[PDB]
Amino acid sequence: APSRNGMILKPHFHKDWQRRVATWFNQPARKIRRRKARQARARRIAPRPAAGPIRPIVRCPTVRYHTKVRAGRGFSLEELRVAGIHKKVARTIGISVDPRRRNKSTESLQANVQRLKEYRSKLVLFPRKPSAPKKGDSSAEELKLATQLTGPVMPIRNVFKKEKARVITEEEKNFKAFASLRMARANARLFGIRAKRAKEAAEQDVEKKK
Amino acid sequence: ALRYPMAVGLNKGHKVTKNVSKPRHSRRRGRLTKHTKFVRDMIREVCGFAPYERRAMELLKVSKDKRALKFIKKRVGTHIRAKRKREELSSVLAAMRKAAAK
Amino acid sequence: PSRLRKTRKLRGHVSHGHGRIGKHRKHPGGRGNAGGMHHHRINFDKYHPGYFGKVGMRHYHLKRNQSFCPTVNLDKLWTLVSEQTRVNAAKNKTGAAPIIDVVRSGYYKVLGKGKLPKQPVIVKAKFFSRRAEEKIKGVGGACVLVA
RNA sequence: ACGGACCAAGGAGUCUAACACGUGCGCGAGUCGGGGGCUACGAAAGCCGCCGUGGCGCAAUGAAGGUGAAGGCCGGCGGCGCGCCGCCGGCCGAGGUGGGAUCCCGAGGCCUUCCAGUCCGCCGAGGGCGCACCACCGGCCCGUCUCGCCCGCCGCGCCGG
RNA sequence: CCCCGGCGCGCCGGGCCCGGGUCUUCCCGGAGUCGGGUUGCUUGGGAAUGCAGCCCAAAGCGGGUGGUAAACUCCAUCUAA
RNA sequence: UCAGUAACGGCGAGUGAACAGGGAAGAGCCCAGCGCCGAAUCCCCGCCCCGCGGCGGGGCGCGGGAAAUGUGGCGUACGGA
Ligand SMILES: [Mg+2]
Ligand SMILES: [Mg+2]
Ligand SMILES: [Mg+2]
Ligand SMILES: [Mg+2]
Ligand SMILES: [Mg+2]
Ligand SMILES: [Mg+2]
Ligand SMILES: [Mg+2]
Ligand SMILES: [Mg+2]
Ligand SMILES: [Mg+2]
Ligand SMILES: [Mg+2]
Ligand SMILES: [Mg+2]
Ligand SMILES: [Mg+2]
Ligand SMILES: [Mg+2]
Ligand SMILES: [Mg+2]
Ligand SMILES: [Mg+2]
Ligand SMILES: [Mg+2]
Ligand SMILES: [Mg+2]
Ligand SMILES: [Mg+2]
Ligand SMILES: [Mg+2]
Ligand SMILES: [Mg+2]
Ligand SMILES: [Mg+2]
Ligand SMILES: [Mg+2]
Ligand SMILES: [Mg+2]
Ligand SMILES: [Mg+2]
Repeated sequence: APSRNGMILKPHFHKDWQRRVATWFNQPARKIRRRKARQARARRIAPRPAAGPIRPIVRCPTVRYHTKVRAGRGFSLEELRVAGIHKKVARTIGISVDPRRRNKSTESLQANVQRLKEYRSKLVLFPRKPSAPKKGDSSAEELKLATQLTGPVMPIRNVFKKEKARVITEEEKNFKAFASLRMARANARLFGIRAKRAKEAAEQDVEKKK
Repeated sequence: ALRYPMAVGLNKGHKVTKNVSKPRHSRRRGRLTKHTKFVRDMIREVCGFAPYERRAMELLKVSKDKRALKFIKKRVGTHIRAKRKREELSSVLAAMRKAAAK
Repeated sequence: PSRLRKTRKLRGHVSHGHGRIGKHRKHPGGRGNAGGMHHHRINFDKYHPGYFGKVGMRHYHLKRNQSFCPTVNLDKLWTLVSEQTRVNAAKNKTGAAPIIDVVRSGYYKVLGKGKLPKQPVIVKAKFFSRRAEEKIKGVGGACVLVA
C-alpha cells in the first residue's frame, strides 16, 4: 500500500537472500594477506621488479575510451620481430608476450618497438655463472648498482602534445563545421541509394539507346 | 577547401596509415591441399554417393534445378550449403557426362 | 540511537501509534505494488503517469559506450584551459588565438549557450552545434573537426 | 460480552536494502575513496591525485534516425514591390510589469541668555535601485502541425541549413 | 640444547652432442561432428541464449560469430567437434 | 562500476545480465593428424654395486611380453619440416 508521493521501486529481496550474505569483515585481513604475499614475491625475486614484466602502450577500443592509453597484455610478435628479440628469449628476460595481438596501426607499432629499444638499454642482465661471464652480460659496476624498481616498471603516462597559438586563416574562418557534419550524415545515410539510382539510370539509358 | 578528419561520414575515423604484414596462419584452415583433394576424390571413388545425393543427381538429370535445390536444402539445412552441394553435384554430373561422351 | 527513535515514547501506549479501531495488520493492501490496475489505480494515476504499457522500439543489445557523447557549453568553455592563456590572448596584439582542445579536456560536442568573451578561439572538438558555430564565428574563431 | 487464583523472572515496531521529506556538518560546480595500493589498542588511523577510473550533479528532448537552450542599432552592396529579404565592417551588448523585507537621496527640525553659525549623530514629507518569492507578459532549445521565401558546395540531390 | 626443510659450496655416477638470420622445396588439422527442422527444460536473450531427445545430415579460398527471420554482396574477427 | 541498465514479463506482480574502464593476480602449453628417422619405445623377471620409512640410478641377460590395428624423438596454428 503506497502513500501519497514517492518513487516506484522494485526491491530484489523476494528470494532467500539471507543465506547468501557475503560479509566483508575479511577485508583488512585480506589487505594484510595481499601485502605479505606481495612482499614475499618481492623477496623471492631479488633483483627483478616487484610488479613484473613490462606491458605495452595500448589504445583503447569502443569509442568512449579510445583517447585513453592503457598497459596491455603483452607485446606483439611483429613488434618482437622488428625489435629483434625472440619470443622465447623475451619471456626469460622479463617481457610480456602474447600471440593474439595484431598490428594495424604503424604508429603504435613503432611506439612499442621504441619502448622495447628503451627497455633493452635499461635492462641490467646478470650472468648465469658469476665466475665466468658471457658476451651479452652487464658490467661489474652495474652488477652492484642494479636494484629493484618500486611500482610499475616504465609507467605509461597519457601524454598530450602542446600546441601553440596560431593565426586564424580565411579558410578556417570560411569553413562550415555543422554544415559539413550534416552533409556527411546525409551522404553516409544515402550512399547506397544514389548508387542504386545511378545503376538504374544507366539501365534506362542502355534501354533507350538499344 | 580543407577536409578535416571527421568522426562520422563515409570515410570516418581517425586517420592512421596501414601496414602490409603477413596474414595469420590460423586463417588458412580449410584451404584445399592437393593431398587432401587426392584423399577426398579417392574416397569418393571408393565408397560412392549418398542416397539423397543420388536422388538429387536424378533430379539434375531430369533437369529440375529449383526442385533439386529445394530437396538439397531440406536435406542439409542452409541455402548456402544447399547451393554448394548443388554445384558439386552439377560438376560431377558434367564429369560423368564428359566421361560417357569421350 | 534507539533512545532517539519513536519506540521509546510509545511505551505505555496500547496501539503503539498504529490506531485502535483499525489494528496494525500485516499486509492490508497487498505486498509491494499490488493492484496498481485494480485498487491502487488512483495513486498511480495521480502520481506515476505512464507507468503501464509500452512505447518505442526495443533496442536489443544497447551500448552506452556508443551512446557516449558528453557536451560542454560555450559559457564555461574557458574553464577547460588555464587562465594565463586567456591573459595572453587578451594581451597579444598580433592576434594569436588560443587552441582549445575539447577532446583533450574530455568532452565531444560543444553547444553554444552563454556569452563568449570577444577574442578569437580555435575550438578542436568532435561535434559542433549550429548555435555554437554561430557564436564562435560572431566572436571570431574557428571550429576544427577532429575524429 | 470476552482474558484474568496469586507472585517472581522472560516477553512484543528491531536489523539490512531502496526511496521521499525535514534537520545538523564539511566542501562547493563540483563532491565522494566506499574497491585497491603505501606506512597491545591497531580489524584502528594516516596517505594516494597520471589510483576521480566510476556514481551523482552541471542539458534537455524525440519512439528513433537525431537535434540541442537572448537580441537590437548604424553604414555599404544585391534582389523584389519609403517598406521587406540576403551578405560584410563598428557600437549597445542579458528581458519587462506589479507587489516586494532591507538599503540610498534628504523639503525641515530636533531647546536653556538673543542672533550669527561649522561638524558628529537622530527622525522624516516625498522620490529611487530594487534580495528572495509570487502572478503575468515576452524570448530561446527540442518533437509535432500549417503557410512560403531564400541561402552553401568536395560530391548540384528524394542534399543540408 | 635437539629435530626438520630451504638458500650455497666441493666431489661422484649419469643423460645431452642441443641455437639464430636469409633463400629454395613441401605440409598443414579433431564427423552422427557442425548445421537445419521439431519437442521439452532453461535463459535478460526477445522469428528460439544454452542443453537434451528424435529425424535429416555436411563442406574445405571451408566452417562458426557479427543480439530481428530471409536472399544477394563486400568486410571484420576466431579455428569448434 | 556498468546497473536495477539493455532486455524478459496475464509488459501485470516481478525478474534481469553482458561489453568496456579501474584494480588483486598474471604463466603458458602438450597431443592426434601431416611427415622424417633399421621400434630408434614401454612393462615385468634373474645377477652385481649404491641406496633402501615417497623401491629409484647404472651395468650384465640368443630372458619373457606389449607395440606396425603404431611406442618414442623433431613438431601444433604464435606456423612447422
Ligand atoms: Mg498509511
Ligand atoms: Mg598488478
Ligand atoms: Mg494517547
Ligand atoms: Mg490494538
Ligand atoms: Mg503511526
Ligand atoms: Mg470508537
Ligand atoms: Mg489501517
Ligand atoms: Mg506494515
Ligand atoms: Mg476490477
Ligand atoms: Mg459468553
Ligand atoms: Mg472475543
Ligand atoms: Mg477466566
Ligand atoms: Mg520483568
Ligand atoms: Mg513518503
Ligand atoms: Mg537533506
Ligand atoms: Mg525442469
Ligand atoms: Mg523460466
Ligand atoms: Mg553481415
Ligand atoms: Mg546509476
Ligand atoms: Mg495488463
Ligand atoms: Mg529468475
Ligand atoms: Mg570487463
Ligand atoms: Mg607418432
Ligand atoms: Mg590455441
